[PDB]
Amino acid sequence: SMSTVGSAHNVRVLGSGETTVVLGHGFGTDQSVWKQLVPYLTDEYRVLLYDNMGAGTTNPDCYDFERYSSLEGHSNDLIAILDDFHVTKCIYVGHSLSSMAAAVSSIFRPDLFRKVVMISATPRITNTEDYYGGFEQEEINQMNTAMEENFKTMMMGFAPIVVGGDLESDAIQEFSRTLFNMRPDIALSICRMISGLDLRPYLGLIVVPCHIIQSSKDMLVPVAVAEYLHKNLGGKSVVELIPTEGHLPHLSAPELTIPVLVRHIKHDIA
Ligand SMILES: [Mg+2]
Repeated sequence: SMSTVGSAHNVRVLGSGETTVVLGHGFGTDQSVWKQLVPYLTDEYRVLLYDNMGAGTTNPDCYDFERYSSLEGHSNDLIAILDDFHVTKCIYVGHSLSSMAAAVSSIFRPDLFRKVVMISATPRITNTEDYYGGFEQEEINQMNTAMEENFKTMMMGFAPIVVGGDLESDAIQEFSRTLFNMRPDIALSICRMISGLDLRPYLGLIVVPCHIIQSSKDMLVPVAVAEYLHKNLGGKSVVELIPTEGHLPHLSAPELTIPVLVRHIKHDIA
C-alpha cells in the first residue's frame, strides 16, 4: 500500500502542472470542503488535498492527545506530508487552522511554500489588555465549560451560528455532517487547543507572502484580526474581505469566494 503518512491523512493528488496547490481545511470539515474549488485548478496546477488529524475521516487511534495539544503537531504533520509527497514551493490555500499551521511551518521550512492564502485565520480568539481577538477570556472559559458539559449540544448551535444563514441551507447541512462525524473527545481536544492558541509571537518570523482572506462579518474572526495579521506578518501580505456573513465563506458563499481565491492563487503581491 501507499505511505503511512499518506493513508493516515487521506492525501489525494489531482491534476498536473509545474506548481502544486495544497488545500487545507478547518475545524469540523475535511478535504471534501474543497470539492467546488478543485475543478477551477486541476487543468493548470497539481492539487494536493489532505485531512488534518482528528477529522472524522481519519483514524481515531492516530490522534495523540499530547501531540495535538498545540498547533505544532499539526504543523509537523503538514511538513511530513509535503516531504512524503515531495512538494516544494507550493501555493498553500488553507481555511483557518490549517493556514496557520502552514504559515508557522514556513518559518523553519521556507523551501516548501511560495505563498500562503489564509481564509478566516486568526492568531488568537481571546482578548487581552492590548489585543482584540473577539472574545473576552471570561466568555471563552464559559464556552469551554459549556462544551465539556454538553458538547454535542454546543456543536449543534455552533455549526449554524458559525456558518451563518438558514438552518435548512446546504452549507449548514454539509458542515454539520462532517462536524458530527468527529469523535467527541477528539473534537473537544481540538477546540481546547484552538481556544488557548496564541500565534501572535510567530507573525514577525513569517516572511512568505500571505494573502489574508475573510468574510466581512465573521463571528469568530473580527475584521480587526485580519488587519492585525497584515500589520504583524514579517513579509508581504494583502487583505481582501469577502462581502458576506460566515466563518466558512468557501463553503457558504462559493459564488463570491471561489473567484477571490483563484485571483489570489494566480496573482502575486508585488
Ligand atoms: Mg486560525
